[PDB]
Amino acid sequence: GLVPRGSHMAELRPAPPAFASLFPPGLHAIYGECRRLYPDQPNPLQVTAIVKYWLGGPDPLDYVSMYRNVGSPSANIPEHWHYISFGLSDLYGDNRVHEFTGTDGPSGFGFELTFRLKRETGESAPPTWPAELMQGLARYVFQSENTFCSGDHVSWHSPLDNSESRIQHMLLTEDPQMQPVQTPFGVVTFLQIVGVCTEELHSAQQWNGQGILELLRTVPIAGGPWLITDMRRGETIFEIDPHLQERVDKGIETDGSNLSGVSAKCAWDDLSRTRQLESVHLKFNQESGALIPLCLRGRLLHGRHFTYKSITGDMAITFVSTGVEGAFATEEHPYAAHGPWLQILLTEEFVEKMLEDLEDLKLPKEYSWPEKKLKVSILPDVVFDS
Repeated sequence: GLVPRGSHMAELRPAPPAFASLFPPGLHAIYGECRRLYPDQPNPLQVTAIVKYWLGGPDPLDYVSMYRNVGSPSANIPEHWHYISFGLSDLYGDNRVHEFTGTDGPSGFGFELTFRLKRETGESAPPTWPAELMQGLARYVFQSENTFCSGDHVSWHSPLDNSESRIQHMLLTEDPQMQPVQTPFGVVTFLQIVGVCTEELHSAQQWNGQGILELLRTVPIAGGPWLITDMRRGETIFEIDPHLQERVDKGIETDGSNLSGVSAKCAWDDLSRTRQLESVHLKFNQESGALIPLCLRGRLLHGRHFTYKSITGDMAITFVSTGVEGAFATEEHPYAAHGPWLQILLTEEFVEKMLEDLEDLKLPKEYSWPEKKLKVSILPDVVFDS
């Protein structure tokens, strides 16, 4: 036989910081993860709060580091500014702002904020406005002590850079590069801010945040696997691609809807200390009517409830399934009202039947199921405004 020749490989594929004793261990651990990603930028531009939060200052974030990330146009990831906060987790461990809780569990709130902003031509330095955006979000978190996690939305209702931009709200996702770190003061994760349009915010609310985040990943301009925010983006993902709405629709059906209620134009009528009603008539305008499929397919079909509240007045309709506790409507008396608040119980089988008729979304458009003694009508706006 032949003597072994050895393998020939055809394709070869691609220290503490100075004065380490000066760094508090929580800060040290975040900085270490930053160092791993940016060995070439050991001294990034930073915004720092001179008047400290624990001495009466307004800004909870002690530091925001601002890095340049070359990205990978080879993978459709554009060049961008990468922002990382210091102060939401326990940096110092000495009870000045967070309670010291040991190595187990979250350090402070358990995360820092990050952000990725698409670089414009002629930008030789990271804009500083995102630091103040981050301060505002952190203020929100410090006031309520409500913790954010991956998939949450933030209704912000203002252009993020105070321009005229359409990016007006935020979702939160895991940073695509930054790994969680264990510190003497607890575990720290990295939550990335993703800018969105109102319509995209509305969709996360109707379906779930993880679902919209995953759609944003498939649209580079929105966009991209690393979820970079472009403040100049003029179109929604649904304007760029009409086929995405269908994924949202299917998602709501499969996962369920995170929307439990809406304020809208609507009314209910009786057709004959809660009262039980033999017959009932439900009235919606076009917009509130368009949510009925979401109500039925994304809520009742998942054992949940959904409330329509009247924009003007005390009137309300809550749909309930056989799964909920504490309802005053039951299978035997499925229409019941406490004052102007109607509850309506529908079984799985009957909502399936209603859905056969209920598409979409010439008024008045009236639906009827005489055996159930139920009518639903879509009416012109004038009915509800007067």
